[PDB]
Amino acid sequence: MEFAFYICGLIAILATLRVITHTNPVHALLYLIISLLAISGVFFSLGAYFAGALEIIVYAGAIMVLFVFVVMMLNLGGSEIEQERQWLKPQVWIGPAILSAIMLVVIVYAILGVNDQGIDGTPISAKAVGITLFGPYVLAVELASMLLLAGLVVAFHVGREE
Amino acid sequence: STEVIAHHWAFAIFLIVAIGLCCLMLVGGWFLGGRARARSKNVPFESGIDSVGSARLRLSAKFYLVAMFFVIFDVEALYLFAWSTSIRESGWVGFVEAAIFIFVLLAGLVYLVRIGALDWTPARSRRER
Amino acid sequence: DYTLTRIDPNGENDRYPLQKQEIVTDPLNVFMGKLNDMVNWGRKNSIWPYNFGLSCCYVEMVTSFTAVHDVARFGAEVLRASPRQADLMVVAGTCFTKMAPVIQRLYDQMLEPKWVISMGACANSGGMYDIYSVVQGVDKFIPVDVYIPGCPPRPEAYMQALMLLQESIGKERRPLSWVVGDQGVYRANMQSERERKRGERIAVTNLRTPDEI
Amino acid sequence: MTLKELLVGFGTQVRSIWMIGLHAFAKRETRMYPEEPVYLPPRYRGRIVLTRDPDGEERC
Amino acid sequence: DFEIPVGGGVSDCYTRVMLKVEELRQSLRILEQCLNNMPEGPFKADHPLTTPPPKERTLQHIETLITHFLQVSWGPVMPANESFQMIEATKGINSYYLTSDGSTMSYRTRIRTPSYAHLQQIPAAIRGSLVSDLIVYLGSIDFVMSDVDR
Amino acid sequence: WISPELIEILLTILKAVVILLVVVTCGAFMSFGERRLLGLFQNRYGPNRVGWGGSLQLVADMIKMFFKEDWIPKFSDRVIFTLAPMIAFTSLLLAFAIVPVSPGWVVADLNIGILFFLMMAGLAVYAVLFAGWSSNNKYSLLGAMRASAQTLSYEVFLGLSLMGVVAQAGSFNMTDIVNSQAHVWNVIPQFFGFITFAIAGVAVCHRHPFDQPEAEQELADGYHIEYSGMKFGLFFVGEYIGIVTISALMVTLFFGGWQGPLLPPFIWFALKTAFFMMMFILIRASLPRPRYDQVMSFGWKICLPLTLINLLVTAAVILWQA
Ligand SMILES: CCCCCCCCCCCCCCCCCC(=O)OC[C@H](COP(=O)(O)OCCN)OC(=O)CCCCCCCCCCCCCCCCC
Ligand SMILES: CCCCCCCCCCC1=C(C)C(=O)C(OC)=C(OC)C1=O
Ligand SMILES: CCCCCCCCCCCCCCCCCCCC
Ligand SMILES: CCCCCCCCCCCCCCCCCCCC
Ligand code: SF4
Repeated sequence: MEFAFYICGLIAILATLRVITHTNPVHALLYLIISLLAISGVFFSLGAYFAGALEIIVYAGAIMVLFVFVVMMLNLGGSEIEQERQWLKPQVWIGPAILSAIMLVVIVYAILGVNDQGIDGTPISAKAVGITLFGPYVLAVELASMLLLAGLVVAFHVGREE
Repeated sequence: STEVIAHHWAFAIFLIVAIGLCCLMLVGGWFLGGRARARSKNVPFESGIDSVGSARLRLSAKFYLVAMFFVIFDVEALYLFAWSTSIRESGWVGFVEAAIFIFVLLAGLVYLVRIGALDWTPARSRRER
Repeated sequence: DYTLTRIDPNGENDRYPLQKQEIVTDPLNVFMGKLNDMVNWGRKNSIWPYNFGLSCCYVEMVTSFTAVHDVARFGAEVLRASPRQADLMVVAGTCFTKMAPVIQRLYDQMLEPKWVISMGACANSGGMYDIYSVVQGVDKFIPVDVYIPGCPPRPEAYMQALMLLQESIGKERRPLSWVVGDQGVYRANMQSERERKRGERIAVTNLRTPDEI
Repeated sequence: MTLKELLVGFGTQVRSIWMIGLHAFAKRETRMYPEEPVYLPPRYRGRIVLTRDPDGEERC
Repeated sequence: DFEIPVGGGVSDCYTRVMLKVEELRQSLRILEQCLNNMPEGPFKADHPLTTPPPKERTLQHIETLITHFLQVSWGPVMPANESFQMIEATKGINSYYLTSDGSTMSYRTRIRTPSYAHLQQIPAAIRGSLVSDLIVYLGSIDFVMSDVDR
Repeated sequence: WISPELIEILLTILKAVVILLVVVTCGAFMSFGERRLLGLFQNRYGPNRVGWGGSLQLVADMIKMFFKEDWIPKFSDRVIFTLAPMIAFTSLLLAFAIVPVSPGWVVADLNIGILFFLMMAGLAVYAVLFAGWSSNNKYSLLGAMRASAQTLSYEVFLGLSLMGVVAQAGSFNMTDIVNSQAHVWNVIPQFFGFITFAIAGVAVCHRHPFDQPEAEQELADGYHIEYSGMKFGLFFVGEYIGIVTISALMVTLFFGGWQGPLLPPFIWFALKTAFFMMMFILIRASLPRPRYDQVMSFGWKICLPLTLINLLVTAAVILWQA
């Protein structure tokens, strides 16, 4: 169980790093799919089967429309990759790299300072998540439905051609 | 127990043999059979005449509005996935919450249908007259 | 009793077809010959035609595709619309001058192995159309394996030419792999159907009178 | 679309499926070339020959 | 006795296909009428320019042999005139316009075909539509391309 | 290695391997049976010359595909071009890896089940998308866009069609689902769920009438025109494995799976799966292909509210009898 979690975590880290430092949009989307598959594998190793199930179910459709928009605008041959290459320079990425590194080491210092007892890996079924979702957490569900409705209304209002 | 590790091993062997079989038939297809040489072999197929431009042009999909609605409706679907597995223990009150949820869902769907969204077909292709 | 063809588009040869043919002997090994027989059987018993049509001969070809003739029984019905997925180009129609580059392009876009059946008098020689805008035979610029006389040949004649193509494939030699062995294509110099059927054709004495049915 | 149109379309698809199933329960119409010989009419225009007189000499 | 089906004023793909179905039914009616009533006469005219003459008279009469000999070799001599025939083809209206110079060959043969006009009409009726509508329009026009290019 | 637990593990591994080989062989023989069944539907025979009854036609097809040259175009992105047939072959295989064919014969007894099938469908669309984009052809790009529009059409209600079955069974496991149909099959209470899942499952495999990405009449064979050799065969074999997977899943979800009165359970499962396979072929032979905008409008305006109302009515009926 440790092996699957650690291999999926390493794959997720590598695929995210390849995502943020790539010029090809379709290859970046493929590595993003790989990273989210690895994230769902991490979820499955921790016993949260529903979390990994929703990570593959709803993000396969999310990156699908990302592919649709990439085909819609970004694909132009080598010109788009060449234009994306000029925006990335050694100073340009070395600027915020040390900021991300110092933030990461501060958060790691924070993480290591807490007590630990180990994750037992006991599976949590979708039945318990459904009971808690429609039980103690009513208003989260209802106002999340209203939030998604609001986002849908915003998408309709902005995304019209004419 | 023993059944769980047996099932895990069976699933892992299923994955490994499936991927290895796909790779093996890909390798066998690539290695067997002589190659062909032609002047226009490495040209995209466009019914026998050279292309105008290339196939890497940007193509305006008309259903992008439906796509960014599809993501939202997929998330509503995941909420109903979570509800539907625990209907009996949720009780009638949980049925009331899900009824309100689904009523808001159809209200948004009727709103999308009526305002002209989910309708991207051209005027010549609307089958009028 | 074999002919060897090697192709080279990039070599110094301007006129189509870009290939060289000589007359050689049969190269055929206690297992390589049997494996070559097995792949020849698999290729001859599964031929996928190209959905390429020019004229009326293609209409008779797709008449052969339908239920009253059932060329699917020979495994030759799949009818791919892509040249890459097709194994047989049936030039079924007139080889027009404006479409000869199109025919050459579609022949270039097919992949090894490839076979050519010219259907009808137009595809064979230009037929009745000895005119300014018709190529006098598609074999002017592509190599043709099987010829079908007719205008149009009836669908059973198309299946007869398909069986002749199967008999030609079943005794030819081709490179098994593209990394080991000779890459030239060896095709048999078979006896013609005219001299084969001359014994049974000359001995015909009486036929039914045209007033009957 | 109208609900009546949807019901009519569903019944139409069901009816088409039923008729193709009854086609599966029907008789085959194939003439089995080359196992059975192709029937050709007496005045069918195929291969050209040169014929002889009843005396046995060539008629051309 | 046969009917001519007409539409309602809109030339859809469906309307053209159903009109051709009704034309098929009317052709079946014509075939039934002609099967039930076929005359008992000659299959060739008695004109001297009937090409070729009847075969048995050719095989046993010298006048008929001469007419056959000069009609299949040099060709029938049709006197110098212009002729035109317009018929209802399977895909529309087919017309032949023949100019004879008084010789045994046509001086001018003009063939009018309907598929030429339909393919010229194609951009004005499918502009602004999708490609699927174009596929259905191509399937519902009843054209062949020998008809168009001749 | 002499222990009951290790030989039980070996037996379970062997059963999973047997299931995998049988379903792959059944996909290839299902291609052959599609040819024969289309012949049967269209008053003809199909291939009946290669061996007895044409039984060796599939072997000749495999030999031809293996010895047809496999090429990668210079204008294509090679990695994605090789990757797409692998996904098309393997995604619905992994979807089939949860189908219970018999009591004691299942590869994975997952607690997610139909969730895993939804994951594999959402991963299977990317094969057609990658094949359409990577080949760098115009017809392929149009086919990929049509496939994306089709996924927009079907994936909204693909899971909500089966949420009624999940609600009736009270769990996500296929074993619980086939055990919940001990008294009556699920086609009778979940009939709107049945027809909506039939529509969505035919749309999953891109089978007719939902063959928008590869419509030969429209896009001249569509997205996989550059594919040939064993990649083209991978696409077709993966499609046929998808047909088998969707048929078996529908049998387990709406027709009890292996439950039957007199025959052995595998016999009933195979009979119902072959029934739905020949129904796939009957659907392909029978009805024409609609326009994909009409398909999207039908999937959004009709099928999705139908699944929502079906889930609401199913919940009301379940809580009424509880
Ligand atoms: C194991 C899995 C496989 C199982 C096999 C058996 C089941 C297979 C199911 C196949 C389903 C195919 C569904 C096809 C839906 C097509 C809908 C569509 O796009 O229709 C468009 C057409 C015209 O569009 P319209 O909206 O009128 O025009 C607007 C333009 N201004 O509008 C119409 O045509 C209107 C009518 C639409 C009818 C939709 C389909 C009805 C349900 C499917 C057919 C029946 C399936 C079998 C059911 C059980 C039978 C015992
Ligand atoms: C290595 C495995 C190779 C399998 C090859 C299968 C070829 C396709 C057979 C079924 C078929 C399909 C899908 C098909 O698309 C088709 O065209 C309409 C047919 O009829 C001509 C068919 O018979
Ligand atoms: C054309 C405009 C481009 C704007 C680029 C902005 C890039 C900002 C990079 C910031 C890097 C900070 C690194 C750490 C600095 C020291 C710690 C923070 C300040 C006390
Ligand atoms: C057309 C049928 C397709 C079925 C696909 C799935 C088959 C998987 C392989 C099953 C093998 C084992 C069968 C059950 C064995 C135990 C019972 C034996 C007596 C019936
Ligand atoms: S040979 Fe005759 S039937 Fe064939 S294409 Fe030429 S004119 Fe048409």
